[PDB]
Amino acid sequence: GMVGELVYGKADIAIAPLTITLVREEVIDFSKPFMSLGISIMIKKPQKSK
Amino acid sequence: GMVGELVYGKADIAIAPLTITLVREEVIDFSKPFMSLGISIMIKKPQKSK
Repeated sequence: GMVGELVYGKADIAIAPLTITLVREEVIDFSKPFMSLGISIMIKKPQKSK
Repeated sequence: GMVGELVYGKADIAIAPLTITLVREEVIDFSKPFMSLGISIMIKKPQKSK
């Protein structure tokens, strides 16, 4: 994937929704967060007539 | 303040609710965020009556 192209030299930078994990930080250097997020819930409105 | 005691060698690390700003990143190495936050709103408890 994207991280791999950075480690093996097939690219010089990667910009995308890349999750800041420790397993990746060991091999590459991340920038500070430009978009903070977390797990959240998704449902209908609904609203329906009830 | 705390950032000063790192640049001047009076301390070895600063662990605190320290804002990750650009002016501070120029003089000290920040770690990744241990606690994401942002500006919010605070109001009273509504519907107290009656």
